Amino acid sequence: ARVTVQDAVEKIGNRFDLVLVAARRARQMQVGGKDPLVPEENDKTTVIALREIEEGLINNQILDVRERQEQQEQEA
Amino acid sequence: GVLKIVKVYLAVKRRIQPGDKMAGRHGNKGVISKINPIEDMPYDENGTPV
Amino acid sequence: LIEGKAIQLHPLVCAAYNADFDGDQMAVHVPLTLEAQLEARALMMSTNN
Amino acid sequence: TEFLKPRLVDIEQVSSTHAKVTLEPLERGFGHTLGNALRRILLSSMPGCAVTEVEIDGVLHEYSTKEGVQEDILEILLNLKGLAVRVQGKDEVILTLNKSGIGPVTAADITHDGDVEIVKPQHVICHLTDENASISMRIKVQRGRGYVPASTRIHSEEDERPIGRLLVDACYSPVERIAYNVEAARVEQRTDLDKLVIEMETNGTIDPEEAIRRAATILAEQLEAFVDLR
Amino acid sequence: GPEEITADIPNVGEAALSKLDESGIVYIGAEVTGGDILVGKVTPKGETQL
RNA sequence: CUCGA
Ligand SMILES: [Mg+2]
Repeated sequence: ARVTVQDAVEKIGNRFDLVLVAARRARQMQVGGKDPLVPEENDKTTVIALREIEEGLINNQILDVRERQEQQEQEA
Repeated sequence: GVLKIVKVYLAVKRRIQPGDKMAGRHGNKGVISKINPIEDMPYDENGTPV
Repeated sequence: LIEGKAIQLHPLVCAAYNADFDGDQMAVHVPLTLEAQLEARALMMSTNN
Repeated sequence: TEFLKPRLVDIEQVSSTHAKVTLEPLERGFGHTLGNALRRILLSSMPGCAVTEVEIDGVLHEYSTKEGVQEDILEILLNLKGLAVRVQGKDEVILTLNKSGIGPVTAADITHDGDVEIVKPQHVICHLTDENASISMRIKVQRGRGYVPASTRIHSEEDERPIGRLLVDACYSPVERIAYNVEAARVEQRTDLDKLVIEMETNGTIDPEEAIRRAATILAEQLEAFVDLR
Repeated sequence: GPEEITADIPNVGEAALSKLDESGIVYIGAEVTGGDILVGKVTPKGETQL
């Protein structure tokens, strides 16, 4: 997902949701400190998010569940 | 309101680079794109490069 | 990154720009944030247009 | 069907510069492969000598003039780039020029040592017009390869050089232009063999028996990374 | 107070004052680059809070 | 105002 973003946009559904989802995910690795799932292979934090999206590992429902469970874990 | 004025005259020498506008006399403009080596230019059967 | 003082452009995008190489000039704008950097890869990259 | 190998067979001197070297014999394909892989190296990288720094006394920069000479000092720097010297023993020499009196200043008036030899003594450097006027300079000659401009040398130095030591652009390569021709070789039974007539043209600071040996030493060194290491 | 052209310059070492002469103006024929100081001129500053 | 696309 470096040259073109045709693989990623056919999973989320439209470009304007893909941009917001990848911008939300790409900030959890910038300052939040959460670790990436795909191997990095020397890339910035934008293309790692755009590659996590295109392999079905990051969505909007997954990004909501994965932080609500950790907010409940912060409650405990 | 001025005490003294100094004036300094530099002398810049400039070669050609990729970007310098060159043009003929018949209205064919141009931007220089690449400065090849001498041996890459097309040469005729007497040895002179172009 | 090339040495020199001239923005080197791809020869196929000149139909979109209407740019003839006879002394044209082009402006270079950088996106700063992390949202704008993702709006230049998925919305405005030249392989999408 | 084993092979046949070429050899440096004939060398003749048309003039002090123009030469014509033939190679014989070759097979069909290699007559046009070596003839193009010996032009692309003899034009690019051949070691020669050239003038680098000129220091004329009394003059600060290159954009002024001196009394009693016809040209500007910048025209003298443009004249001193086309000087064909040949340094044998050392790797860097300094030559002196002294002249006084009405007349031109040829390149033969340089008080040379035993090793350097100005090969074209009829070159023209200056023009003196007054009797009282004189000129005196010291000229540095180095050994190099390719083309090294003045901005690279002033950027890649760090000691403070004194005001007055002008810098000249240095073009080091001796070969001016070179062509080659492939004719049918004269072999009695292997009829389709070729010969290769490399037609060289330079200035007098190179030897055509040595230039092809350097240009084939380089080619047999660069192919040494292909023959064993994969 | 008036301004002055001095060879003394604050917060600048010897590496830029090599081409400035006794009086503070650059020598004729000195090869300069981008950023080097040609005329050393200092100006008085009214005192500020810190 | 003059010049460049
Ligand atoms: Mg145009």
